[PDB]
This record gives sequence, structure tokens and C-alpha cells, in this order.
Amino acid sequence: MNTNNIKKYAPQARNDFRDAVIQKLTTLGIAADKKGNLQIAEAETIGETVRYGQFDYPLSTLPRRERLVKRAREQGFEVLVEHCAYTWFNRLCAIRYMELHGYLDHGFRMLSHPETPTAFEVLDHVPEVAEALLPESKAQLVEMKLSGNQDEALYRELLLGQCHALHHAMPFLFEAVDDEAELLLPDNLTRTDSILRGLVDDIPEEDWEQVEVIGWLYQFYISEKKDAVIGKVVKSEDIPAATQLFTPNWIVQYLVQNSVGRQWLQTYPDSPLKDKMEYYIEPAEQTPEVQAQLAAITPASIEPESIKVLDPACGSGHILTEAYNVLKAIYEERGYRTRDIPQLILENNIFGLDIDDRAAQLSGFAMLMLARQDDRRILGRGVRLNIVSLQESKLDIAEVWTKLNFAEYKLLMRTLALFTSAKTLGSLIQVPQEDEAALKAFLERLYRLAVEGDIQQKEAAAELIPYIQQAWILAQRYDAVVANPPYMGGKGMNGDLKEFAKKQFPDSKSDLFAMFMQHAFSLLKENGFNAQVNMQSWMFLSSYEALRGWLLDNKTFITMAHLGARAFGQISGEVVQTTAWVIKNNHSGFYKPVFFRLVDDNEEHKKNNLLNRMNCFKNTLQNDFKKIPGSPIAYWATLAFINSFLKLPALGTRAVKGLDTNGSIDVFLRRWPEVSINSFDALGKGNSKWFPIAKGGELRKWFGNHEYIINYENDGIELRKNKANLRNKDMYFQEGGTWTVVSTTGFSMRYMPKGFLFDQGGSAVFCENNDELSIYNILACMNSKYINYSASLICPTLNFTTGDVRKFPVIKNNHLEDLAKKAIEISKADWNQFETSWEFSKNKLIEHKGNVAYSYASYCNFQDKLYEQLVNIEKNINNIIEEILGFKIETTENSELITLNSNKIYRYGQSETNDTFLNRHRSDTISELISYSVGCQMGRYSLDREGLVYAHEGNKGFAELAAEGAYKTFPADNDGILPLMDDEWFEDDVTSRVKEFVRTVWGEEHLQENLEFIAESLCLYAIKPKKGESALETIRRYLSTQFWKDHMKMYKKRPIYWLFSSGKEKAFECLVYLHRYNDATLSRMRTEYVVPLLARYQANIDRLNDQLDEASGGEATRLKRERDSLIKKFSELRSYDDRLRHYADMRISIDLDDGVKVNYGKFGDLLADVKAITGNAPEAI
Amino acid sequence: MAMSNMTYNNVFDHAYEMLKENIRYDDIRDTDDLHDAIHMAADNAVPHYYADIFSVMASEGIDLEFEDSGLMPDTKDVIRILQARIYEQLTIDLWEDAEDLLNEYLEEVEEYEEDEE
Amino acid sequence: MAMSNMTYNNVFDHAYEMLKENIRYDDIRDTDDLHDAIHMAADNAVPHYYADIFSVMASEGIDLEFEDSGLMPDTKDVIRILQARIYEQLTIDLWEDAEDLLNEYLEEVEEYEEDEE
Ligand SMILES: C[S@@+](CC[C@H](N)C(=O)[O-])C[C@H]1O[C@@H](n2cnc3c(N)ncnc32)[C@H](O)[C@@H]1O
Ligand SMILES: [Mg+2]
Repeated sequence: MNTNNIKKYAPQARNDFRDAVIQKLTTLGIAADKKGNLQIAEAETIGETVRYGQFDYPLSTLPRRERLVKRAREQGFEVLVEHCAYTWFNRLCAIRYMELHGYLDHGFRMLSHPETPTAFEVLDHVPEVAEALLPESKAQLVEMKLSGNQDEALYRELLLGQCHALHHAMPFLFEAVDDEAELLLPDNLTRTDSILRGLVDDIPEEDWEQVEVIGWLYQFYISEKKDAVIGKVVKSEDIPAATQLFTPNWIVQYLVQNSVGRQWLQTYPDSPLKDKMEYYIEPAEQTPEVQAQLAAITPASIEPESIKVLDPACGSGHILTEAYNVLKAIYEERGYRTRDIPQLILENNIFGLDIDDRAAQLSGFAMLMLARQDDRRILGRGVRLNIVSLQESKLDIAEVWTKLNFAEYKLLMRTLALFTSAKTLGSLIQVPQEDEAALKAFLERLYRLAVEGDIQQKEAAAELIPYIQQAWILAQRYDAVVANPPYMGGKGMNGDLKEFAKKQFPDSKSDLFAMFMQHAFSLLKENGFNAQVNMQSWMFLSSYEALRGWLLDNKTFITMAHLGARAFGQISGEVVQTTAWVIKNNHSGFYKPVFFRLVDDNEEHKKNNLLNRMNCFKNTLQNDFKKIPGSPIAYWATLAFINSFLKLPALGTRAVKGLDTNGSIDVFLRRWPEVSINSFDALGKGNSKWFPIAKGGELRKWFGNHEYIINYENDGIELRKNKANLRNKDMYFQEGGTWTVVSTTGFSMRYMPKGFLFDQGGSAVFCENNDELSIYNILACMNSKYINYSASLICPTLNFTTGDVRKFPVIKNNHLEDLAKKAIEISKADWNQFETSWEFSKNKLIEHKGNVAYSYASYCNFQDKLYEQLVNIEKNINNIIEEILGFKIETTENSELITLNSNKIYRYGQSETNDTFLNRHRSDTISELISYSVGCQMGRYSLDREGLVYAHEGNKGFAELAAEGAYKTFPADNDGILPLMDDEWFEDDVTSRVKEFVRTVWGEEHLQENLEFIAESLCLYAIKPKKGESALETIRRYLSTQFWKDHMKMYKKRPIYWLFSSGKEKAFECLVYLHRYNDATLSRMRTEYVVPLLARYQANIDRLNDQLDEASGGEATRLKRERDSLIKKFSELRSYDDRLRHYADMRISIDLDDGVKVNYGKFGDLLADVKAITGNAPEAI
Repeated sequence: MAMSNMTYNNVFDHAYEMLKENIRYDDIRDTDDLHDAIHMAADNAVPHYYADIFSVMASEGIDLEFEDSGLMPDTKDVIRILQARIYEQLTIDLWEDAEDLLNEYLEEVEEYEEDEE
Repeated sequence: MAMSNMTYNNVFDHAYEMLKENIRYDDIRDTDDLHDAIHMAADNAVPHYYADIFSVMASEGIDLEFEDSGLMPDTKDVIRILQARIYEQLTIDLWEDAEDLLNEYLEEVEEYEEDEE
């Protein structure tokens, strides 16, 4: 709640200040329309006053209004508004902070009054404050107090007198002579609805005790605009508003204490400064050679006045405070008067730069406050701070460089052309070193002329000081650079900014913090330190490979802390991972850095772990990072792994990319079940239009994921008309390996036979014509712990690309081939036991003989045998590899996962619920058996031959096939329509034929036992048990309730058997085979399935209603309930018959070459779940 | 609370006791006049706690499909539909065995004429 | 058998993971394509066991009243209505926070584009 007050107050204060300033501007005579063009009204001089619009001023504001107008035209209206608003806000906050601590001379509160709310303590002791601030008018002010009125005028006069007094102390914030801001100050400052009330009483009193309130004010003042301008291309004016943040203190201490204190302790090894700093990290150990080199390069003595610190992005000024503390400690240790230290520190030890004026003002105020915290004679003596903000240099005034005077002109014209665009680039500009002394001398001359001289010279010097000052600051060499670079990627790509980035920073053009890193290195001196904190994505990416290559052969690492995620107080940044590091500017290849790993913790835990110095890795040289391909900074690896990585060959150009259609995949891609098998190329040769394609899906090893086809007729003329790359044309239709590019769990490779195409998502590997290696050996190597660990280490993002895979190691052996072949055979046998594969042959349960229970037990035993055999096989591959290279690899994540459908954990989840898993498996098996029975009834399969029997189009050629004798044990239906109701009226009832199927397969003696077993098995998981019912009733209930849903789930919303339903009440339901539908199908349905049903309903209603009227009884209401539903069924069936008769007149012809999704919506509201499949509501007639 | 173990058997027993009390209080002496009694017995038997309803629906003895389409409420709430289903199931189960109580009451009250004295 | 303990939080976590898998596999690049990616993510999230469905509705995080009258099935089975309610709640919750994953994937693919090479 402490920061909640500031969070709730700051944006409202900003809005209120902006409203006040825009209202004052509009009253003055300046306004902007919706479009944005200025509305500068014409000034009228009636006489002795002015006539801006309908307002008057005493003729003394004309030059100031002209200056405001000329500022409005040369830049943005909103820019001026924002500048004035935050200037006044900062001035008021500074006054409040200074008066709460009692730093004012007169010792009276200005904005408040103790123990009396809504009161001021300056309206009673008027003479004292008047003589302290404005003596000459003192007496006159007293007269005002005697008037009993003009209180607001007196308060306004007194308040403006404080700023003029404070101008001398801090010129960067207050002005003495008349300025424009005085015209923008709001009126009625002493009323109950003024703007000062919020600042005075909305914030608590104890929040001003510390000095960290400045950072909160800096951060929370711009939050709304930051949130508004994030999701677009940020322009130059909004750059500061999008990259402003606050930094926690312990990180700053860690950065500062290891860059300045390290140098001081290197010069003097036994200084008493060691115990003052708690985040200092000692060197581990060094070889004699590097020790001798370091001793040779180390200087002997250093004086405190020759230490330079630069902050390229000041912001709030948090780093400079810590630098001040350390330098004060050093000065005290050396021996100096305690009253002379802050002056020297602020004079010749601290420098800074920024792009915004608000940050400069806040940083200067914070530095001055910290200095005054330990001194009193300060603030009364003229002290210059070298903290400035960059500004444009588009001004070449005739008066300057002509009237200013009384060789250098060449220097001035050379240095003034570098800042033609400085509000966009910032601190990335470079100034030659050789122009340092001349710039210093010119700046000294300008300082001298700023006091002695006429008005013209003084004005010219005041105009020219900032450019020379910033050039001199930027053209100097430092020995410590500490910064927190702003973050901005490919969205904030202004044309000029990105053109400059690509022209000047080719190796780090992908972001901004990398450019800041390179420029900071270029801005340093010999034997200097560079300490920073930035984001993690520069050590484990291929886009920064050149940067890492250039960094590892010219600099030396000293210390690094790997913070990870959830740092920065959890202020958003859920996908922001950060690191902190210190790097020296010299070169030494045999140096041992010190690393910390704080990735998995919380902020307090991370701070405590760093304070106690846990999780330390200091057993790796610096050259060893070059042995791993790509040169990633992996500090947690071991020496044996790195050394062994270079003893084996790597894959060459065997890895290639797949094709890529530019779009519209809904017209080229289909699933295999929904097309005719004559056109399928995999089976049924003679005419090929669809070919199998590999795209890559979930995790699976050695075989599987065969569920798509693509249209590639005539070598591709429909696909070639569209803009498709079709990469690697000559490598198609060959066997090899395949792997998924963008995964989420791990790395795996699968075997790919002939007659396949590979896509961009799933890429392929092909062996050479006569290569020494074999594809089976490669498959064996790629599915081991070694390769999995290496792939996890190299690319943590799990985005394995062809360039990444082109450098994996390979091992040559002989047993690996046969082991891989056995594993492939096992996986294929596991995959080919379901209906959703075009190599499905026969159901497993009907192979055995006896009872259903015996077959189920044998099936379970077979699955367990496969699982155990594969588990045993996978062990020898790992055992053999670990003998080639003499070390062992730890097991983590899913390195011990068997990807088979025989393993229940893989196909049901990680949860251990074996009690429910032993029932779910049984229910699923029985459901699959029933589905196979229905398929046999329809005609897709048969009990005589194996595989698909009929899957052509239009029900043509079926008569000849049936007459040949394909179905003789279990005949198939002739019409192709299966009724599904709750009576035995029809001879095609599904339950009767299911019973016939069971009787035929498993004999006659134990028919009842088998039916009881099936009925018991269904009720475990699929449906809810009932009180008393037979097996046939349960079968019928399952068929009518939960068969459509299971079928629709199995085929993934691409049904093969289409369901025709009457509606809410089950008056009429039927199943139709998609591959046996022609234009004369609905006519048969209406003619000989609906009309007899209507006649039966009429007869039953007439018969039943007759007997109840004749004879009644106490429990005769049951017959009434039975008769009630028949009327509703009859009416619904009549309506459905009318609709079906309307739809059947037009002979609809369907085309299987188009998808199920398109064709499912041509029958109106005659089908079921049209919206769940097509995606849009059915259209009514 | 949430961990409520209420079954359909308890509801049926409570409804049966209420029906017996109602038939004893009202003194109905005809077979076709039991509709009001069974309606009253079934109305004041369904629970109101949502946890109890969800525990009853998962118990043994009650199915999950309506038999009459006219008893479906027309609303956007789901508690009402479950309550209607429970009410219909109770009505059917109680109307299954209702003549025994009536004839037992009649034969018991026949033995208290006292010859109109 | 008839006893289970599944909460709405497990269903939501499963739906979140499946949504991430779908957006990764299908390479979604625009907001309007998210709809289907969400829809499928809901489809493989509603349990089919009646005990699990009844236990979910008694957990914390899901209301007991429909918001849109156009998502109520016209059937006589009570399982469909509960499944539709769960589907609607999951759809609303997932669409509430979905742009984060999309923009994260977009910025990652922009980072590893490698100048379209
Ligand atoms: C994230 S803030 C860091 C503030 C400060 N280092 C701290 O921790 O309190 C980054 C600052 O860099 C400044 N900045 C942004 N772009 C800049 C540029 N191109 N050149 C110089 N400074 C820039 C912004 O004004 C912003 O305040
Ligand atoms: Mg038929």
C-alpha cells in the first residue's frame, strides 16, 4: 500500500496538470483543432492593454506570448503542453520534499501548515518571509495583510519568490528572470478545489522520509501513455515513454561494487574497504602465466581525482548514488576533510547523459539532495553538474558566430553537424578523441564570457554552451561504464533508426541493447571495465553468433550472474529473462571466470543465495567455449563433454527443408479416410492424385504419424499455378528420416518409407548414394540420451531448424543397425492395430477362440509383451554408447518414456489411476469391437478377406463384388442404409445383426455368457448402470445414446457414416455410408422407410386409444403416458417427411474429391450437428 | 457442504413416509383421488442444496434421460432441470406402489365403525 | 467407480496446454484465426465420465446459469447441457487471455526469422 498511494495519484495528477495548462493556453489565444493545425489568433492592441480573443492583459505580456507562439510553430503543440506540465509538477514536488526536511532558510512550511488541515504557515509570519525573500517590496506586502483581502494574490506573489531564490542553487530546474511558465500557472491556488490539495493530503507524510520516492514518481507518472503506445510502431517523440523503468537496489550494488572497487583493490590488495562492500566477489585461482601478465599490466599508484564514471542512460539516477557512496568511502580511507569531499565528487568524478529532460531534472535533484544530506555549506556555492540531455542542433543563427567574437570556426562547424538528428539516435553518436583539449578550452572560454560582456555576448554564450558541453562529455575516455539499456525490438523500427543501425552496427542490428553494448565497449579506455544488466537472448541464439565470436577473442569475462525470470519485483515481464555481467577490455585466453545460477528461485531467495554465494561454477577456462558448435555460453557443462564433442563427425548436407504452399491449405490438404482409394497412391495403383505427406505432430519415435495426403497431380500444375516454393524437387519419393521442426517437449526422429513428401514443418534426412553410414545407424544415434541432452543444451527454445541439426555428432557401429530395425518393427506392429491406418488388417480379439474373456486376457498379455520387449531393447543402445565415450549422462525430464499405445501412461496421462485405467481400457476395447461389427455390416470390411474391401465412389461396382462372393459368412446390406431405432420392426436393426455377429464368431453354446460379458463391460465407463435390464437393452441404449459421439471423436470431426435424425424425439434415425451414396438415395429412404412407419404409428395410436376408453383402472395412467408420446412422434415424423420430400426432388450429386466439411452443408437441416462440423448454422428453406 | 453423501434411496424413503402421513391425514377413500396426494408428497421432497442435488444425480437408482418432453422447464438455469428430473422419477416410483397403502387404510378403518356408537 | 474428484482448475490447465500446442502446431499468425484454435482446445477438454462431470459442477470457478440462449442443445439428455455450459465457460476464460501467447510466438518467430534464411 506504500507505493499504492503513488500509483493511484500520479496519472491523475498528470491529467489534471495537462487540463489546467491547455485551458490556460486556450484562454491566452492559442488552440489546436481536431486535425492539429494551430489556431493562432491575431493580437489586437486597443490601447494600454491587449485584446487576445475576448481577454485582456496589461500590454506587458506581448513578447512572452510571441515567444510562446514561435515555440508552438517550430515544434509540437502537445510537446509544449507536456513540457510545461511536467516542469511544474517537478518544481512543486521538489518544493514539498525540501520543505518537509526543513532545508529552507526561513524554516516555515510553504505548501502546508502543521496540525491544521487546509492551512498555510506563510500567511501569518508574513514580515519574516517577506524580508527573507523580497525585501524591497516587504512593506507593501504587509499592507496587503492589513487589507483583509487579496489573499490569493499575496500567496501567488510569495510562491513565485521562492523559485527565483532557488534558481541560483539549481539552475537546471528554476529560472530567475521572467519566463513563459509563469503565464501558465493555474489560478485559485488557495481554494478547496485547487491542484495543490491532492499533492498535500492525498500522499501520506512518511513516504517522503526516504530518497527512493523519486524513483516511484519517475516510474508511475507515465504508465498510462506507456500502456497506450506499446502495441504499435513507436515514433521518435514516444521513445522515452516506452522504455522507462526502475531498477532494484541489490543489482545496482552488485554491478557498481565489482567495477570501481575491483580496480581499487587491485591497486591496493589489503585496503580496509573490503568489509565495507558485501557483494564483492573474489577471484578463484589463476595459472602462473596469467598471474605474471596481470602483475606486469597492473599499475602501482592511483590518485582519487583520476576516476571517471559514466552512465549513458541516467534515468532516475540510481547508479550515481551508489557510485557516490563508494567514492566517498575511498576518499575517507585516503584521508580528507569531511566537508570537502562532496564538492570534489560532484566536480570531477560523476558524468551522465540521457534523451529526456524530465530524467535530467530528476537526476540532478537527487544528486543535490544526497550531497546536502551530509553538508550544509553546499547549495550556497556555485557548483556545476555534468549531467545534461541531448538536444538538436538545427540552428545556424546569423547573430551567433558573428557577434559572439570579442581556426576555432572549423572546429565549431565540424562538431555542430554531428547532432543534426539527436532526438532519435541518442548516445550512439561517436566523437573523435583528438578534439578533447580544444573542446575543453572552447568551453572554458564560453564560461568566461557568460559573466563578463554585453548582452549580445552573454546571450550567444548561453545559447552555445550545451552543444559544446555535450560534445566534450561524449569525447572523453572513461574507466567504468554502468548502464541499464532500453529494450526495443523489431516493432520500434523507425526508418532512420533502422537505416543507421544497419549502416553502423551490422552484427547487432536485431535489437538495441546489443548496440548499446558494442558502443559502450567502443567508448571505454584501455584496461577498463564494462558492467551491465540486459536480457538473456544473446547467449543461446544463432542471430548473435558473430557477436559472441567477436566478444570471445578480444575481451575477458570476469563475473556473471544468471538471474532468469521472475526478477524485477514481478513488474510484468512474464517472458523476460535477464542476466548481469562484468567484462574487461583486455585480452587473456586462460582466465577462469566465476558464474552463478539463480534461475529457479524467487526475488528474496535469489538475493539471499547471492549474498551467501551458492550455486557457483568456477571450473572452466574461456577458450573452452569455442569447442561447442555455435559457441554458446554453457557454464554448467563438464570438461569431458566439451572435449568429447569434437572427437566425432557431424551430419553434412543430409538435412534439407520441405516444400511450402503460400496459403489456402483447406483446398490442398485432406485426411486419408475421406477420399476414394482408387486415386490414393499408397494403395490401389493405376491412377495417382493424392500422395502421403509428413508434417510432424506429437512426440513419437521410430514410426507413426501417418494421417494426411496432398494433391500432386501431373507433377503439380494446380499447386504450381499458386506461388509455391517446392524446395528440393529431386529429393522426393525416397526413404529416410523425418523430424518435427517446432516442438514443445523434446527431439525425436522417425523412419520414412518411399512414396512420401515432406513439408516445411517436418524436415527430412537422406543418406548419400554410397555413404559409409546407414540410415538405421543414424536413427539409433538420434534417439539416445546423448543427442537429447546435446539438443536441449544447444537450443533451449525447442526450435530445431535444419541449420541447427546440420552439426549434431554421429557414431558408427554395427549392433545399432539391428537394434534400430527391431525397434522399428515393434513400433510398426503397435501402430498397425487400429482402424485409422491404411495397413489395418483384422481385429485382434477375433483371432483367438473360446470366450471373450480369454481373448481379452490374451490381448492384454500381447500388449504387455510388446512393451517389455521394447523397454529391454532400448537399454542396450544406451549401454553401448556410454562405453565409446568414457562418461555417464544424467537422466532428466522424459528420457525414460516409451512412446507406444500399449503403454497406458502414454495414451491416458501421467496420473496413476490404475483402478479406473483397468476399466477404461476394457470399455474402449469393447467399443472398438462394436465399431468393427458395424463396419462389417456396412460393407467396408469382411470376415473372409483382409483389409479394405469397398471404398470407391457412387456405389458403382458393388453389385459385381457382392456377386463374386466377397461376403459369404456375414452378408452386407444391399440398400446401404441402416435404421437405428428402439424396436425390432425392421430386419436391418443393428442390435439383431450385432447378436448374429457374436453368435457367428464365438459359436452358439456360450452366446448368453458373451452377451452378459459385453453388457457388463460397456457399463463400467461408457454409460451409467441401470437397475434391471437385459444385455440387448443395454446394447440398444449404447447404440442409440453414445455411438455417434464416439465415432465423431475417433475420426476427428470427419465422419464416414452420416447420421440422419428426425429431431428432439427419436422418431427416426438412420446411418448412411458416405462411399455408397448416389442421387437416388433419399427417394428410397422416403419410399420404404418413412411411410410404413407412419402407417404403423397411426395403427398403434388407433388400437391403443380404443382399449383405454372402454376399460379404465387405478393404474391405467401408464397406458396414458405411453399413448401421449405417440402423438408427438407422429407429428414430428410428418414434418420431417414433408421436409425430406421437398429436398429429395432435386437430384443432388455429391463429389468426394471435395472435403466432408464442404459437402456436409448441402442437405440443410436434415443431418445432425451441422454447426459443430461445418462451422456455421444450417440454412432454413 | 461440498462433501455431501445423499443418495436417491434417502429421498425415496422420505417421500414414502410423507405420502403415508398425507394419506392418513387427508383420509382419501378412492383410487383415482391419489393424484393430489402424490403430487403433494413429491413436491416437498426434492432438496435445495446444490451439492446435495449433484450427489443425488450421481447415485444409483435414477437415470439421466427425460421420459416426457412436457416436463422440461423453459429457463436458463440448470438446477431447475435436475430438480424436475428428480421429481418425475420420484412420481413414477411412488405411483408404482400406491394401491397397497390405500387398501390397507380402508381395511383398517373398516374395523372402527362401533355400530355408529 | 462412482466416486471421483476432478476440479475445474485441472480442466482449465489442460485446455491452456492444448491451446498452446494448437497455436504452436498450426502456426497461427492473426487474431481472427484464434477462434478455431480455441474451439478445438475446448473440444478435447470436457470429460465424458458422468461422475467427473457431476464433480466438476460442484467445484469452485464455474457458475450455474447460461449467458447466451443460443448455446443450449435441443435434446432430452442432461449430460449435453452440462457439457455445453462447461464449453462456454472454457471458451470465455480462454478468450479472456489469449493475445499474450500469440504475440509471444510472433516476436519469437521474428527473432529467429534469420533474415528469411
Ligand atoms: C529503463 S530506463 C533506465 C533508467 C535508469 N538506468 C534506472 O535504472 O533507474 C532507460 C532510459 O534510457 C533512456 N534512453 C532511451 N533511449 C535512449 C537513447 N537512444 N539514447 C540515450 N538514452 C536513451 C530513456 O530515457 C530511459 O529513461
Ligand atoms: Mg438397409
